[PDB]
Amino acid sequence: WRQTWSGPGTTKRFPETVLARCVKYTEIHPEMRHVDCQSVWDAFKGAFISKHPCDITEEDYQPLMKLGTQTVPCNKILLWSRIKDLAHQFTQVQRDMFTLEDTLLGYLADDLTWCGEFATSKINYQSCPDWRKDCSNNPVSVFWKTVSRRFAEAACDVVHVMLDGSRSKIFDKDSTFGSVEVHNLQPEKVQTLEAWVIHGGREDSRDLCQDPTIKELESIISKRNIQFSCKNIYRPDKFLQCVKNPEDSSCTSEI
Amino acid sequence: QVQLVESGGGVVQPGRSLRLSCAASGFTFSSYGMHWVRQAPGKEREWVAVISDDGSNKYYADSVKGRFTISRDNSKNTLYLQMNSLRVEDTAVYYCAKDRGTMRVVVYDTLDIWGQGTLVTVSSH
Ligand SMILES: [Cl-]
Ligand SMILES: [Mg+2]
Ligand code: NA
Repeated sequence: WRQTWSGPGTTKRFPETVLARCVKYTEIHPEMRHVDCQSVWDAFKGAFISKHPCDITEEDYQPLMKLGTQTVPCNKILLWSRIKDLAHQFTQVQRDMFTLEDTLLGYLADDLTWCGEFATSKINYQSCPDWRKDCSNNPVSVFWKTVSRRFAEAACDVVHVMLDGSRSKIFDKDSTFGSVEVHNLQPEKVQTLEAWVIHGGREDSRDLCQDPTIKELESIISKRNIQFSCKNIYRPDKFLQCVKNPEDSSCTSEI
Repeated sequence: QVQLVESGGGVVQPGRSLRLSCAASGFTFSSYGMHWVRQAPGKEREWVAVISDDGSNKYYADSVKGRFTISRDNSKNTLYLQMNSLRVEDTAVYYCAKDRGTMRVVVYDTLDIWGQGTLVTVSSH
């Protein structure tokens, strides 16, 4: 494509939403606060505005990255693939742990789409490049690849990952988790990757840690000199309660 | 040669203390959560306690809380259970078991490796 793209266009009211959610985040998290929300939006708009939405690079986002620097405890990181709801619910109940989307930068961009045009200097609300059909180097795809690499690269000690046990590929080598995150876990820093395979909750009494795609993930991590551990969440409807109440006798019966 | 070997079981009178040991070999002990599970002769298994790989998490069944302490020595690859104020109802074969993961976040799944257990008998006569 050239000016007409295959993907949804910039989220309606994008500029207001970014600034709005930047203020809510910087009030609620004073350890930052030094941050100027008008300044971060300038750095974010600057990354893609008046640029060709198929020629965007990591460097375009460096301004934004510097303004959004945040050290998250490296030992409290949760990665996730396809099971977005339970991942974020988990960090809402276990409030010392973080997903990418609980950081300032991840929080700004979550569920939003954005792109510009080669010169019009306007935001394109009509359409934006689709990763598959249009081009991989688009404002949205390049943003998530850059923040996701940094997030995984910082992780230390025990890193957790939540996977969707109801997908045909529980571990997907072509996901951001499979492509970027797993190859940026440093064995000098990381002792263990521990996977949680969330069952669809109906009937899947199978040990999904023996799934061939989990065996593939295990081999990748093992070759990085990191310990791979894997457990099943058979009852997602009881998971949050059991994490907070590990001495409840209805939780321990799962051994 | 993944192995767990429990020691310390014997016959004690109510009110006394007993320390169990569980010697681990054949795997990186210091990277796994560890459990104690007990089974009174003729009765169903009862989960007793869990300790995370780093010892930061220690959790206990309501039936032993305040009387039993779980601990580990990652240099000796040994798990312990310190039992105090023992009761007749504490009589059981005590097993140590290896978690699939770390238990820094407590997530309960099937335990992969079990010891042979050590019988503890709490009896007046
Ligand atoms: Cl990479
Ligand atoms: Mg992913
Ligand atoms: Na941030």
